[PDB]
Amino acid sequence: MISQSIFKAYDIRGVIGKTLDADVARSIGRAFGSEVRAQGGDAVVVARDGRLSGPELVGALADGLRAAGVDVVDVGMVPTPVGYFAASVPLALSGGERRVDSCIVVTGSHNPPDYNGFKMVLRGAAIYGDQIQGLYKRIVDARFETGSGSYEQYDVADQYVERIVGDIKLTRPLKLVVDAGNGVAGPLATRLFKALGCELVELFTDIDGNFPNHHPDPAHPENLQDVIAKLKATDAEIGFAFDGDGDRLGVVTKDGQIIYPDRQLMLFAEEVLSRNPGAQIIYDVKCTRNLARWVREKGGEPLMWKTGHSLVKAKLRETGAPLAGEMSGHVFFKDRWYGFDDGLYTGARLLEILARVADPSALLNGLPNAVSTPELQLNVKLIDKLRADAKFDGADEVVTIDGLRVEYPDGFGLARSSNTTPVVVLRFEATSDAALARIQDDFRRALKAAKPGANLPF
Ligand SMILES: [Zn+2]
Repeated sequence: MISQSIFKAYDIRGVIGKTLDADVARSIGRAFGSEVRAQGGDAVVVARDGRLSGPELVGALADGLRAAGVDVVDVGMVPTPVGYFAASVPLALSGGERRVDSCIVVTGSHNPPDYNGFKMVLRGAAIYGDQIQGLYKRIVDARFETGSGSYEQYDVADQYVERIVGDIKLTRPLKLVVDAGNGVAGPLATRLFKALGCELVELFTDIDGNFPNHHPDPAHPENLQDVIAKLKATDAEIGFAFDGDGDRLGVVTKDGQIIYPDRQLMLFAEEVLSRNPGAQIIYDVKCTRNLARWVREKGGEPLMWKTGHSLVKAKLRETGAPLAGEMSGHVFFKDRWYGFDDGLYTGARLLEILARVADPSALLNGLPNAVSTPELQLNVKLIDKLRADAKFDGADEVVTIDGLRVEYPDGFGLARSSNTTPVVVLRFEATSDAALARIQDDFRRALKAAKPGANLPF
């Protein structure tokens, strides 16, 4: 029997042999195919990353979709944004062109080898919260549509590469270190950047779902140590590291500096706004205080939003903005693109900009910067105690779109609830070391008042 615990806020995730197996994939396919037909759709693209359980689960998923009466277009093993891309453009199928606007990618993303999961787009929307709980409920209830959908395999890689290459022409070749952590990003990302004219020093770009080198998880700096060492030991100029399904890009300079995605977004916003005067640029409440001012000085309108990739995507579709990015490293180009997050496309857009200068590392390092703390763990209940009763000494505003973002003249504090983990997340940024300390001291005393007696992590 299916476990409700695999149905998360933004996707479905489980562990092979424990909460996830072929039967589970099939019921999820049947539930999702049923929702597609109830919205009048008749087809779904499916794709997988390079995990060992991938081929079995994507086959079971396809069986379930077809049992609901939905046709399946299988684009095989490709990065996640390539499945999004297949759900965005006309497909030159053997029975004629066809447009298919829902997809499911079977992928465990940055997680250990035995994890896997499903990322779901239903008629262009990245479904979350109640719509995902509604798939679990159809399964419990056996409330399904019935039919006999067709199945076809389709390789969408050539259309994808040609679509990017035909719009991006680098000023000069740039020599890159590309680290895929043995994840699905490696083959097509290397193909793409070679197609743009770059020479590559490859790290772990062959598929190996045992992840025998380092997990493809650029969110941990320990997984970037190979790219940093390779940049010291070769004449490559810039390092790119992908997470396991390619919807996130990590960027390292020649001198070993990680460029966090809020700084990356400044560089993209500048170039995008130069062609879109006045446009909104969306980012989440974890991003640097520096973005608001940067975006204004560059002639745009900053729009600070909630954290969560699917929430940022919904907001992009609501506003028609040309660009969004989140601290976690998903970057969404609607300008000249399709508006889904894509690590390989972001890489290409970054090379377009970096190739205009002789020293890309100086360009990246010179982006605005500040001092910060790492993330701290302490949900929901205490966040409300804080909102109603906290005397934050000297703050300019307490922002409440997502937790409490407290803004000071010289930095900011954020306390919020996660959307998987059952505890409160904190982060701090300031314009000097002493200002970082005073801000924490301020949060410290507020949390001592709100939940008096608890052991804090700072
Ligand atoms: Zn990912």
